[PDB]
Amino acid sequence: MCGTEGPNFYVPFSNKTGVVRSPFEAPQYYLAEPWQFSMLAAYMFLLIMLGFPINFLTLYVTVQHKKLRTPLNYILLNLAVADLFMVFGGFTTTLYTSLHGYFVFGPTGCNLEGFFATLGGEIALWSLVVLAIERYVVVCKPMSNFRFGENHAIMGVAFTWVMALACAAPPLVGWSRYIPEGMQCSCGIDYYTPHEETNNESFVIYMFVVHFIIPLIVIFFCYGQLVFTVKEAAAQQQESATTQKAEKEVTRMVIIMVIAFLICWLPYAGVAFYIFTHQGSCFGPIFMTIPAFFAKTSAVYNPVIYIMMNKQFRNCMVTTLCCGKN
Ligand SMILES: *[C@@H]1O[C@H](CO)[C@@H](O[C@@H]2O[C@H](CO)[C@@H](O[C@@H]3O[C@H](CO[C@H]4O[C@H](CO)[C@@H](O)[C@H](O)[C@@H]4O)[C@@H](O)[C@H](O[C@H]4O[C@H](CO)[C@@H](O)[C@H](O)[C@@H]4O)[C@@H]3O)[C@H](O)[C@H]2NC(C)=O)[C@H](O)[C@H]1NC(C)=O
Ligand SMILES: CC(C)[C@H](C(=O)N1CCC2(CC1)Oc1ccccc1O2)c1ccccc1
Ligand SMILES: CCCCCCCCO[C@@H]1O[C@H](CO)[C@@H](O)[C@H](O)[C@H]1O
Ligand SMILES: CCCCCCCCO[C@@H]1O[C@H](CO)[C@@H](O)[C@H](O)[C@H]1O
Ligand SMILES: CCCCCCCCO[C@@H]1O[C@H](CO)[C@@H](O)[C@H](O)[C@H]1O
Ligand SMILES: CCCCCCCCO[C@@H]1O[C@H](CO)[C@@H](O)[C@H](O)[C@H]1O
Ligand SMILES: *C(=O)CCCCCCCCCCCCCCC
Repeated sequence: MCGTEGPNFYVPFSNKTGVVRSPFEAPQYYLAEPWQFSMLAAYMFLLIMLGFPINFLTLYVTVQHKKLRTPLNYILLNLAVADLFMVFGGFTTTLYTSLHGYFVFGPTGCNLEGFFATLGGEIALWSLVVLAIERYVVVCKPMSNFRFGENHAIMGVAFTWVMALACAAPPLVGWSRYIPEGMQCSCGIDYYTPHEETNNESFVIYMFVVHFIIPLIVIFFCYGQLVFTVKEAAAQQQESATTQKAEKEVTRMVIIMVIAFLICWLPYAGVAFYIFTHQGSCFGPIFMTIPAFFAKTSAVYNPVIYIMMNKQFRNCMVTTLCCGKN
């Protein structure tokens, strides 16, 4: 008997003591000490203080510099919006609920936070995928007579919205469900409960295949062929020191991006491999949600990697932060 079941929630704590309470009604201080909820609050505060400026500044600097408004950069703006969904839909709400020690907005707010937090994270996920596909098309030139235009970049953005809705919306209609997860202060997809009435098992498989395996294969294929194409072309121009420098930094950046993607991706795979095997034992509120606890940080380091390290964005932000000088 691992936890306590109830309508619209699963508390990862046995009720044999009788101390369990609804995560919508009363604080869950048997799951964790109050200071650990405070540390959860401090972590959300860290993510808000670092996440909102970086992502809002990305939207703001784009308004001040014409050179940034390239179609290849539209997907990076879509990434910055998605992170803001995570920052205001998820991190802000969770900071507030954390300090109460339970999800005070009830099951209705659970679907709101769940949707928008899941939507924001999903849009970011597919934006990284779409950027990889866009860069692969532009460099490797797989189509004979193709030019990447404004119309094409818009489809890529809309495509993320469709994919993110494909994951964040079914839990509201009847396929899986949103419940308080971990310490019960935030809400998300329910892969902790084999809820037959919403076919949780089929949604977890669909999530694992479409939104967890496909994004990885695409990112690895696109960036692989790109580094292959770039290293192939540079080999024909070894007389050019700059071409070799460009090839080196492109390879280094692709590695950083792919490593970063794996840092958010592998925890969910290690924890799941601890569900395919080692399935019997109960999982504390921390363990099932260790991957989530660190995947939230993507709202900070993804704009650092994909935007802050972009050569044009960087100088423009310095100019904007410095009131036009330097
Ligand atoms: C996890 O485990 C705990 C412990 O079992 C559960 O908490 C119990 O929840 C039940 C509700 O299902 C509570 O029972 C109800 O208590 C009400 C309040 O009683 C208090 O006040 C009276 C004086 O009025 C005291 O004598 C008593 O000791 C209590 O302190 C009662 O009003 C309810 O009675 C009504 O319903 C019953 C049917 O259950 C009828 O027979 C009555 O006539 C009346 O209509 C009822 O007795 C119980 O008090 C809770 N216990 C504790 C320790 O909190 C969790 O709900 C459980 N599940 C989770 C968390 O999901
Ligand atoms: C963006 C999130 C909404 C998105 C997610 O929250 N998840 C992935 C699928 C999910 C549930 C959680 O389903 C799985 C099945 C087996 C192993 C791991 C699994 O993760 C996600 C997080 C990190 C990386 C990619 C996507
Ligand atoms: C931006 C930060 C706002 C924090 C608002 C937190 C308000 C917490 O409010 C407290 O919640 C407790 C339950 O945990 C109650 O028992 C207390 O009576 C109540 O004061
Ligand atoms: C590199 C990938 C970028 C996207 C990472 C998004 C991480 C989102 O993390 C997810 O948040 C959801 C809502 O809080 C929860 O339901 C999930 O448990 C959690 O894994
Ligand atoms: C998902 C795709 C990631 C592509 C990462 C490719 C990393 C290649 O890395 C390169 O491999 C060469 C092999 O000859 C070495 O000689 C180079 O020193 C090294 O930079
Ligand atoms: C050392 C840090 C370990 C942290 C493991 C996860 C602890 C609890 O898990 C967290 O609970 C929160 C409250 O519901 C959720 O909002 C977070 O998504 C979840 O990661
Ligand atoms: C020019 O490029 C920049 C103009 C001068 C800015 C100097 C001030 C930067 C302060 C950033 C660090 C603030 C830390 C606050 C911590 C809460």
